Amino acid sequence: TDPALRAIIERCRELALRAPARVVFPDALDQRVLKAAQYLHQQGLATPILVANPFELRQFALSHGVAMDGLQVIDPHGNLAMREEFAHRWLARAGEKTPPDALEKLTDPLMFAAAMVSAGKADVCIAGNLSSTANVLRAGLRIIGLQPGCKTLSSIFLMLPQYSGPALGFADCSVVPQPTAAQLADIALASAETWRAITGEEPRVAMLSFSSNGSARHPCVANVQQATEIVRERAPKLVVDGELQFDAAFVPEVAAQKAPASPLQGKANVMVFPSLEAGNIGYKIAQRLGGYRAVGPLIQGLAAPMHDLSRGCSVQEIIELALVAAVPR
Amino acid sequence: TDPALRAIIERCRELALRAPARVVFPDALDQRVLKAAQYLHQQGLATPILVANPFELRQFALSHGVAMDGLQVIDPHGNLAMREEFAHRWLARAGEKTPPDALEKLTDPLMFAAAMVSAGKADVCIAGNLSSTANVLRAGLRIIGLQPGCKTLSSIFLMLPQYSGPALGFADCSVVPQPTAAQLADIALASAETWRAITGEEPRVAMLSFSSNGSARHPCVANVQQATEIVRERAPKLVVDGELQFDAAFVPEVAAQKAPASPLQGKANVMVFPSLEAGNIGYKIAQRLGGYRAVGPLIQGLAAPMHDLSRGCSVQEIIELALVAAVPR
Repeated sequence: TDPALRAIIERCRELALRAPARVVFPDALDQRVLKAAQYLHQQGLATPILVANPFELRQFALSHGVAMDGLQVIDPHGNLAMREEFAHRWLARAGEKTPPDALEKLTDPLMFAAAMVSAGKADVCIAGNLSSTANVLRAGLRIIGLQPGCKTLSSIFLMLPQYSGPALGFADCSVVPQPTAAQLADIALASAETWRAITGEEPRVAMLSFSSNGSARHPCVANVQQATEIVRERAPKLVVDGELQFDAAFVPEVAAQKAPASPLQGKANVMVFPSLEAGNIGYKIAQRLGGYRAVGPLIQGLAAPMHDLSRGCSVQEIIELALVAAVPR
Repeated sequence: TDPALRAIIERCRELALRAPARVVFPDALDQRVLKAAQYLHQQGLATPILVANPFELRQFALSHGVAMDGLQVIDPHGNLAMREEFAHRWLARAGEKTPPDALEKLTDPLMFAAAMVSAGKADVCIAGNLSSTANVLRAGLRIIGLQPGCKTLSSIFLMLPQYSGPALGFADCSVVPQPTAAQLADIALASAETWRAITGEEPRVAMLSFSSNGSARHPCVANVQQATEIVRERAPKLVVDGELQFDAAFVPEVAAQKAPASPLQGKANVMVFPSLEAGNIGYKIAQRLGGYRAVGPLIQGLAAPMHDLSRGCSVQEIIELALVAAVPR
């Protein structure tokens, strides 16, 4: 029933009915990635690209029993012509901040994959199944860079109900520990953008706190109020409301009591948590007590898509992250 | 199946099979309270005591159509003999900090009710259906005082599954905005005490964060680590583990990966949130997405029970708060 869930599911269906997104995987020496890749290919859901030495990977894959059939492999220590083009695009963008030995730094698979995405030789980078989160985010920031107007890298989970309910987007549950009011607005605004791009629905953003309207008064509350004002000036046609408790944001009967003038009317589909504690704990409560599947998260704030998996991810998590990452078109 | 839920439900059943707890209601001029009171009486689940002028209350109740039959009413502007005894008990406890006109301050229904509980003329005070939370907590602190060894007033929700699942205790989701490590330990230790008293089960306490083991490093994380060390020194036979993410605390397969030496083994029944943001948002996610009923919350840290309802509470919320508040025996 929720048009946002309907739209997500059907948009992933339809990946097979249009030209495939090229999804680059730099942590390729991982049987989960090989399996995810082979599935994507077999189902015509995407064009996977594995970043590795093809001799090393072939030996790897043969020893783990995974079918390599039809999968593009690209060696980041070869492809000098390409790495020269990436070095040049990096210089042009980053300027004085461009390392020398850029050419060598680009032989790192994460960097090479980031540079492909940045240059449009791939559409999406998915990494982090082997590489540390710090490394994956560092590569993305260095090679892809921030989105213009966004000074903050954040993440958003797509919360998809198993049992029954709405799809929601839960942000920042992974990256920024204690957002400033300006960061919180960066997160809000990026989340809206991500939500629209994936779902086709118009974001209805709630800035969460322990207060609704000014029901409480504390520096915590003010940071969220400040963020809300910033969001409204930056994006004056966004549907948003701020400091709201979860129930005021999500339950129309409660919004009626606690926040009657609220333009969300208790129908927020995007929740912006005030801190990593609240977000990280909260989406996990949503998944474990609520039966929600938490897809991703999707990294946001970058000029092009590069996402970070958990080192402990499953094959299925990789697949579903690739699918939602590929939908924005 | 969960022995803690089984025990809660059956202990509320059995309230009718033993001598009733005297539950005092100082916000008596409220038809919800009159209804809750009359139900408790009719079901022999408790002995309600209404604090009000009996002429005023009789007129009130007659005009709202609520049956007053068999309900004790006590006038806080009368009962000088009693108020003198309360004044004297207050002087003995508080000493130099005892107001003059104590005798007059005790004619305030909240104060009179707090003084009855403190003196054992009642077992439990339930207030806040009309009075502000600040007023209810202020009365309790002034007349009842803190529990010895506890320097912090906090609250705990009993999270009871509708659909299926374990009962859990979620603390501080209402009172303390940003607990210090020492406050967080006060909250932990009081929560355990509350949990044992209500359920009969032995508390298994998780100190929640966005990190599990030292998976992250941030002042936020350290505050929870510090709290955990304090809890362990203060209560060396408590089952507790600290900084854990929600999933590491609650999901044995996850605890195995993220925190293998954890003595919770992913079977925490008491979660101590690191902040009001996280707790307030979190229990609301648990109720709204998870189908949990959030009973209370129960105020803790006081020398005797005085609890605070929402001004917007339902009759049923009052009843169920009275019932769980009455179980500890």
